[PDB]
This record gives sequence, structure tokens and C-alpha cells, in this order.
Amino acid sequence: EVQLVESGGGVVQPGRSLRLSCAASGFKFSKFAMHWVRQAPGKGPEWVAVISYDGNQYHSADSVKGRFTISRDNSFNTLYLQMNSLGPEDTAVYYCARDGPDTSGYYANIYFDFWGQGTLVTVSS
Amino acid sequence: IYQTSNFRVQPTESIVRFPNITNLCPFGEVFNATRFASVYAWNRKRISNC
Ligand SMILES: *[C@@H]1O[C@H](CO)[C@@H](O)[C@H](O)[C@H]1NC(C)=O
Ligand SMILES: *[C@@H]1O[C@H](CO)[C@@H](O)[C@H](O)[C@H]1NC(C)=O
Repeated sequence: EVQLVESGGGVVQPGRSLRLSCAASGFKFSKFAMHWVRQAPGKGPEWVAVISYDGNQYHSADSVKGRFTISRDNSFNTLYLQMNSLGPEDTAVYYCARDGPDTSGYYANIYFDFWGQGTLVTVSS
Repeated sequence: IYQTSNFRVQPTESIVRFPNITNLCPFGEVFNATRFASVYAWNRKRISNC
């Protein structure tokens, strides 16, 4: 059985920074890349970032580029996402997703087989 | 008596004879392949009768 649990979401005022992580269990964590995906309330999901299986390489979406930073810890089986100068348009239910094992044709196809639970992040005053 | 030039007969027709076959050669199966191989384990394919 493979399952992922994340925590660290909460209400903050604009202009602060957050730190949330999900701890994997049930599979060899070091052998799989990981993605972060967010879903605004009422709309479809949206891709955020991605980290490699050793942490030496990564990529991010342009919308959150320069404000979102991710990191990995193979030994502790935890992966982190850091938001800096967070803004009002970052309210969603963030999930940490696992990269697809097999994809058949081509090498650029990606999909998420197993998802997390979700942490609600909202901003107001 | 002097020697001036040379005499040579010119050809009149053209003859071409190729083995007539219609098996169009399988190049797409190699150029369009989804996954190639690693350089250290390259893949060889023979081609004949095309
Ligand atoms: C060429 O054509 C002739 C007559 O159509 C046939 O007998 C012969 O087998 C053909 N050659 C090849 C290689 O198929
Ligand atoms: C491979 O696919 C292209 C796509 O149209 C096609 O034009 C071509 O004839 C195929 N074969 C080779 C050898 O490129």
C-alpha cells in the first residue's frame, strides 16, 4: 500500500512565507521523481513544480518562478515546498503527486499515479 | 606518310536492365521509431531485397 500525507497549511496575512511538506511511505522514495500540484477552489488543477530523484535537477512553472522553492531529503522521506512573498492568488489545496512509473510511447509524457491528501492555504486579514 | 588522328565508332542506343521488384524499402520503421537505443548498446538492422 502506497500513501502520502502532507501538512503545514494555514491562514496567513499577505507578504509572509510558508513551509509545508509531505512524508511518503510504502515505496522506495529515492527512485521516483515528485511533483507539486495545486487546485483553486471550484476550478481545475494546475501544475507547479517538479524535482528529480536525486535533487540535483528541478523545474518550476513561470507563474510561481522566483517565489517558490522545493527541496528533497532522501533519508528522511520528506520533500519540502517553500513559498516566499506569497500573494492573494496562491489560495488552493496543494497536493504532492508521484511521477508515473511507465508511460509507453515517447519520453516526454508524464502523469500522476498516486496523490496526497491536501492542505488548505488561504490569505486574508 | 603521316599519322594525324584516331578513328572511333560512336554509340547509338542506351541499354538499362535492372531487376524489377516493387518492395518499397522499410526506412520509416527506423527513422520514425518512438524509442531509440543507448549509444553503448546501439541497434543494427539489415536491409535487403528492397
Ligand atoms: C523482371 O521481369 C521479368 C518479366 O516481367 C521477370 O521474368 C523477372 O523475374 C523479373 N525480375 C525480377 C528480379 O523479379
Ligand atoms: C517517417 O514519418 C514521416 C512523417 O510523415 C514520413 O514523411 C516519412 O516518409 C517516414 N519515413 C521516413 C524514412 O522518414
